[PDB]
Amino acid sequence: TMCYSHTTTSRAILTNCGENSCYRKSRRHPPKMVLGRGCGCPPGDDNLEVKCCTSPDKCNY
Amino acid sequence: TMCYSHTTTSRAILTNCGENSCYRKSRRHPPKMVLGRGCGCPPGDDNLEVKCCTSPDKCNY
Amino acid sequence: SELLVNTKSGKVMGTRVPVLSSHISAFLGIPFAEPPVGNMRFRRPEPKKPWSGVWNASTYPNNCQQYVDEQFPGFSGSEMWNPNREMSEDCLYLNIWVPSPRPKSTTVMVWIYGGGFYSGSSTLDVYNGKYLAYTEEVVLVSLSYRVGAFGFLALHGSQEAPGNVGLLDQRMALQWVHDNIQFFGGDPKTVTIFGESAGGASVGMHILSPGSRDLFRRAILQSGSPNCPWASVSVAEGRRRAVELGRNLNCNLNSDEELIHCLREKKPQELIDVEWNVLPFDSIFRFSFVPVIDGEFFPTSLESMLNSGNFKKTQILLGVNKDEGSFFLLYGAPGFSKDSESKISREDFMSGVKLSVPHANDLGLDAVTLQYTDWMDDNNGIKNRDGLDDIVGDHNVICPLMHFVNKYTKFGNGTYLYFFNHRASNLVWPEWMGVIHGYEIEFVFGLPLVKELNYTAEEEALSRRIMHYWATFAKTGNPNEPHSQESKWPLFTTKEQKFIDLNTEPMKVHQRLRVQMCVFWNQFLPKLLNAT
Amino acid sequence: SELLVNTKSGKVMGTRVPVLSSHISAFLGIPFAEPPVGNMRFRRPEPKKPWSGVWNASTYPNNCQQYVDEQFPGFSGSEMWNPNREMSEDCLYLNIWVPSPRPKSTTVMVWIYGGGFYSGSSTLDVYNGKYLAYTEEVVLVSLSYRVGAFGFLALHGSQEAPGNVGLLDQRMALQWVHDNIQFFGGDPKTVTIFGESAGGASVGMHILSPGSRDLFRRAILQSGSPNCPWASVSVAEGRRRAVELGRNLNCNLNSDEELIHCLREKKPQELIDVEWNVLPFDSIFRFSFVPVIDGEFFPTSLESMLNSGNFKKTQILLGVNKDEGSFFLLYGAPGFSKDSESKISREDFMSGVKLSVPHANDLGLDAVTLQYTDWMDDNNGIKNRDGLDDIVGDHNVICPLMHFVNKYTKFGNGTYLYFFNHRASNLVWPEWMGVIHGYEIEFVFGLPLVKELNYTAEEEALSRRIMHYWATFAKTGNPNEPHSQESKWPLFTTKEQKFIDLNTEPMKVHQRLRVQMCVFWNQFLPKLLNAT
Ligand SMILES: *[C@@H]1O[C@H](CO)[C@@H](O)[C@H](O)[C@H]1NC(C)=O
Ligand SMILES: *[C@@H]1O[C@H](CO)[C@@H](O)[C@H](O)[C@H]1NC(C)=O
Ligand SMILES: [Zn+2]
Ligand SMILES: [Zn+2]
Ligand SMILES: [Zn+2]
Ligand SMILES: [Zn+2]
Repeated sequence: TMCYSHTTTSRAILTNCGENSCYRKSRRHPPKMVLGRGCGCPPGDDNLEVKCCTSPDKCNY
Repeated sequence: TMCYSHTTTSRAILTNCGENSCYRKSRRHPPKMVLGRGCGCPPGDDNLEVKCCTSPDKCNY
Repeated sequence: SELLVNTKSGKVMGTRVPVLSSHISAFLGIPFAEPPVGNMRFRRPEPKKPWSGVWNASTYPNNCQQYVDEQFPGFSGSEMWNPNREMSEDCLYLNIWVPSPRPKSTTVMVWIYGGGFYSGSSTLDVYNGKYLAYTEEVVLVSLSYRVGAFGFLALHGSQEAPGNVGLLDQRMALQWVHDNIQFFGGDPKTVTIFGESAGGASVGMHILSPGSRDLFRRAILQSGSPNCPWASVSVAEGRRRAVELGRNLNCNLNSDEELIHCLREKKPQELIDVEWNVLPFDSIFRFSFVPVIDGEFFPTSLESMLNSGNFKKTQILLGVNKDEGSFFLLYGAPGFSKDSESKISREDFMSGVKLSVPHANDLGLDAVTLQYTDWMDDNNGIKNRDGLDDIVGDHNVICPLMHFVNKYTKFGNGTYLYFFNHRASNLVWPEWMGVIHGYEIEFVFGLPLVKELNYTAEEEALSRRIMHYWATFAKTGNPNEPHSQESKWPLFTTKEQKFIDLNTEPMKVHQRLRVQMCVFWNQFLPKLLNAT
Repeated sequence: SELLVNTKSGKVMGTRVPVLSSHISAFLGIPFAEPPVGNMRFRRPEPKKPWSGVWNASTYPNNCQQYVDEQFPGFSGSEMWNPNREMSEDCLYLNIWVPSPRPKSTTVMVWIYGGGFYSGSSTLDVYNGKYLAYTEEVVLVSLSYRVGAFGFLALHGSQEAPGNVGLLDQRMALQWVHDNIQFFGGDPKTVTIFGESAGGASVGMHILSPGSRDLFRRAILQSGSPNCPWASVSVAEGRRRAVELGRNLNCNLNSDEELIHCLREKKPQELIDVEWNVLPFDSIFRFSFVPVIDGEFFPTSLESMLNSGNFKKTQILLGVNKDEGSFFLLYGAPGFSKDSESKISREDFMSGVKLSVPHANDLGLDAVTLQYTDWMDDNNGIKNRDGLDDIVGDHNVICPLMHFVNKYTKFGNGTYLYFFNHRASNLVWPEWMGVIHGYEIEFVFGLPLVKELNYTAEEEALSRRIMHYWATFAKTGNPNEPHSQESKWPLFTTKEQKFIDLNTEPMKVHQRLRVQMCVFWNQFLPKLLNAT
């Protein structure tokens, strides 16, 4: 699964996640901002809103 | 001088005032309402606004 | 004969009034109460003691003691509203137009006149019911009731000057129509009251009062409402005004008995002269003596009654006119005049704005100003005139009516709303005044059907359509004829809020009558004033 | 040679950059401050110690440590604003484009970039000054300054983290342009600063601060203002945010020294991750670390400075865009999306309305709702989208700018106002976003003159007209050329309040830019909130 990958100080690249999930961690409350992407699916809290998707490609936009 | 004449319970008629003045007594503050007309020019207060005119005719409209 | 009808209080005799081509029966001047003269002044009405012989109900009754507006001496636009008969304390009468031949049991429409509660006369030419009664073939009654101090001086507590006396006069008229209207060919069960300005507020005050709910089946409120800002006052405010009327005549104010007895010794002429002193503020569309929320005639506060539902639950057909505030601006509002296009300057708009809403605070007046101002042209005399015209109509008529509609519709048995926006082609008022307050009555009463009045062909059709809606609503309880015609006047609902315009053009169904402005008046401003 | 210029801090060497047909001299990367690394993080800047030999000013400098917005990964509408160079704590540099051949003494324009004070890069392609400097033949400088915590962490009292450090960076850049710009062919006396969004707020914050008033002659504020709701915070609020940034990294908060030392030990990567936690509320167009009204850099409260007059009194050329709030709605406001026509439901409008103005109370939010709602169509997705678009632009940019204009014009030495309302023909943002925040910069910087960019013939003319107004204003102090051309851009006055639109159509002079809405925002709402 082709997915985006980056941090708060990185530009989004499209690395290949295996059969693994792709996340899209953000700031739950407005301004709901993306604070990271990549392969995996970390835990969060009220403040963070991780959004894991295994399909299709570029699914963590 | 032909002028209007009436009270708060009378319809306006056009009687002839001599060489005398015609008034138009009203309620100074809104609703500025006519409370009387005729020949003369009585005194008033903050509440009453007498308006005397000697010309032309029907001048106290 | 037909001109002879025996009523519960005695025998009555009327006359054949010519209606267009035909003629109709009319009983002008039937007493429904003992002349409220003597000590009876200010007191609750008394039933008219039964007479011996045939009463002569052929000539129009006396009008009630009131103020004559000679603002525009000899102007037919103003003088036509002044009492045309003789004024007198013995004015509690009623008139009846019965379709010839007398019907067995037909719909009854009872008219309640307006006049800010300080004026009124069932005998006006715009209140002539031979056309409506004859056209729709319904019995038409138009009542009388004391106005001003005579019918509304209200010292809560005292028994000789309680308060809602003017409304008690109307209720006595309705109770007579309830008992006796069958002997004239009218159905006491299908009786519907209808009135304009203060009469509509009365119709609304009869729909709220317990003792008046079982004297009528349906109702109609034209340009008026029980909750209008000018229609009522507390039992304290009215008391303040009673005492004020007293000190204005040099009366003993020590107690009610001493005050009331004094005012009774005064000629009726004397009360009317000092009546406007009763106005505590300095404004527009605010009167002297009006009904008081007694806790007797009006159980609780009108709003409480509206919320809980405490009110007669029938169907109503109500509405307003495009320009309700116009006429009211001609009595002091800076820049206005009947003889000009009354273009208002910014500073005169601000002045008038302070007059239209005498209850708001500075921030509320800023709220009003910002709402009714074109900041991209705050100096346009036309926009300032109109936004000031709109402030009086909305605040004083249109919104209080839309507030009553929504509350009532929650417990109503059907509701219809209109918006009369046609300007009479033969109107003598200045173009800028638009569709004026009270200028629908002549369409309701069928005047435009009289060739001698100089209306247009399309105007006769509008009056016929309005007369019909009014009558059909009175009988059916729905303006719309079943399986007949095509035009469908939408039943007003709190959801879609449909209503229709009343003009000489196709039946146009609109929705939400002045909602942005009435949200400001009804919901927002009240919130602002209380949070401040 | 020409590419060789000796400055007060050392010798510099630039390169010949190709500008359209000709070429121009450019000194990319001149240090104006000691790299704020080590213990120097959070502290006030230091002058760049003079170097030995020729500095190589041919390649673009480093960008400052900041957040990269990958909201729309690979979207050229967003990615073009992200730092294009390498981010680094050693980013305090400046760039200079000198018309070839070098001028003797020409006008200097200094650009201050925007980015809500948390982002920014003088090295963007929309900030490329070879076109403007070459076209109007003026020396063009574009500075650098620390953003976010690095340039704005503010613990009032402490000397290692005082506060307005990011602005102190700009002032150091201006002082270098003051001392050294003559050696490049620029007139230190005719220097005018100009910037967008936060840069414009900075231009405004330089016009208010005493220590920055004698480093520039004139000024320009594009879509920004010192008094913008998002531009500043108290010395307490900023302190709250500093401590919050600390506990978010598990720092010792016992004292400033212990807090500040801790944050300095952290990788710059670490500060940016927990930076948005600094946002206390839950809203739109509100940032983390912004200037604090120190009582040092900013004597008193901005408003006080505006009222009394306490501010540099020169001429300014300021303005706004039609749709300033659009982009800001794409970060959480329910119903919005770059990929749809973002039609908003009533309930989502109410939600967003609560987000746009995070400072108002319920009655204030009712005030906002009633103002920006079409009650005759409170469910129209287009009107709700637009009224929500307007709430962000007016509250956050348009009105705060109109408030600054009126205050300044009372002591200003001439003022010009614009309203850029042309939508780029080659815009990659969704049609519903209109004329977006920051989308005028490409007209100011002459991009549309480059055939390879795909603009229209009429668009090159607009950029040329805007470049010209900007340059002529910088020299003359008046956008309008004397005895030349016909189009006359009216000088803004507090009386008639004239301004002009900036589009590819005839010079249209309007008056009162968003007055009804800005009376609500500027005058009324503030009154309401305080009375409650
Ligand atoms: C009363 O009825 C009689 C009978 O026709 C009529 O002549 C008279 O006009 C009516 N009333 C008065 C006051 O004349
Ligand atoms: C510094 O100047 C030289 C001289 O031409 C140039 O080749 C070089 O690209 C510049 N800087 C860097 C980092 O290469
Ligand atoms: Zn009795
Ligand atoms: Zn004046
Ligand atoms: Zn030093
Ligand atoms: Zn929903």
